[PDB]
Amino acid sequence: IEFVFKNKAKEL
Amino acid sequence: ATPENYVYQGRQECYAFNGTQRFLERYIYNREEYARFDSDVGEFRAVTELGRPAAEYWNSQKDILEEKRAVPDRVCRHNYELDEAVTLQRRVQPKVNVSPSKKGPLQHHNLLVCHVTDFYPGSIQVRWFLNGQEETAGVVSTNLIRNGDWTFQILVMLEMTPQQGDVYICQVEHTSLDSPVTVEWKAQ
Amino acid sequence: IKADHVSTYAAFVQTHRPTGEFMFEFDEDEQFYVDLDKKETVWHLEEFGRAFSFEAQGGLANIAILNNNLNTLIQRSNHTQAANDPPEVTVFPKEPVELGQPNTLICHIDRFFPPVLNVTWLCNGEPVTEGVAESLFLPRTDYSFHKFHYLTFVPSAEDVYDCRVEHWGLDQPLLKHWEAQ
Ligand SMILES: *[C@@H]1O[C@H](CO)[C@@H](O[C@@H]2O[C@H](CO)[C@@H](O)[C@H](O)[C@H]2NC(C)=O)[C@H](O)[C@H]1NC(C)=O
Repeated sequence: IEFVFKNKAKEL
Repeated sequence: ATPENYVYQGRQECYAFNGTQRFLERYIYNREEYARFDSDVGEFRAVTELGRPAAEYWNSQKDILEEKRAVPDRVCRHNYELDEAVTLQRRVQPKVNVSPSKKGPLQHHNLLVCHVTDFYPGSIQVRWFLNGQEETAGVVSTNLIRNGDWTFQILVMLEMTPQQGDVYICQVEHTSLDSPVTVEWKAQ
Repeated sequence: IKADHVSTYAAFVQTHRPTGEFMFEFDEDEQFYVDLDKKETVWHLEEFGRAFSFEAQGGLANIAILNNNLNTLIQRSNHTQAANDPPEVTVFPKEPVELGQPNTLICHIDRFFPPVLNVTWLCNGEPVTEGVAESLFLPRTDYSFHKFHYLTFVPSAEDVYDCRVEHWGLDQPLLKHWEAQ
């Protein structure tokens, strides 16, 4: 029905 | 008669205080936030009736909920450490110009504007002095103006009535400065 | 919420252009966004791109998610359109106005919704196309928007500038004026 948000991050 | 338009918004917010990281997550139809994850809560909670089909279904699914609980230490604290190496250490020095608002007579009332530009971060202290004494009244500040380019700007005006020989000094205290910076203006 | 600093990923999708946008802000200043057409990450300052990087897939994916829940919410709300919140516009210079020293004129459009907007830099009635730039549709914590528009110029006592704004919440184009001295 509704998709959850994806959590990424900045990487060096 | 506005054209047809439907807007969906999303916000992933990390709150860093002390040593902590509070993960907020907001699901937003138009300008209404309906579903939300709060790390202090541990599960999705519908803010409005619009988000009940999601909050209950997203909850009780362990693969999603466990990923979301580990976010404060997986991207929040992780990004924050990356920001402390670069973003926090950015220090741009305030440039200070002083001028009257309008030019004209001497004994006529006027406004002395201390224009502080292009500094970062935004926490700045501006003070006014007349003949060595802090003017604690008649100070009109257009509080902190964000420029949208990682630089701030502020105008601090003093209600003055300049006499011949009067000396006005603007003092600026910013984290990017070792000592207060002063700019002077004499009435002549 | 008490916080020394706030680190907010923010994104939106809508029917008209801009159809999508994805960015990350640190203390309400945009650090980087994801060009959804060129499929790339764009860092606001060289200080940033010299240090870290971002998976442009993480933005494009969140946009497809945002689009999937855009619908299923269009339908769930019986096709609810939001009110056109009209913009507030300010025009101010970047540096003190010294006649001769090149400057940057800032047009700040604030407190508007939806994120659809036309902006035109007018010098003496005529529009300016060369030497202009603009920020993104920047989200606010009350889920409206604000935008920044920039024009580099040399202060002339013979010149006059306007920032013309079009929004569905305005009856006519809004003209905000700035003048030297
Ligand atoms: C930005 O400008 C365009 C065109 O300059 C506007 O598009 C017009 O919109 C009106 C009503 O919204 C229509 O009747 C016209 O046919 C459109 N013309 C074109 C060429 O698209 C657009 O509405 C403006 N944006 C805003 C927010 O006002």
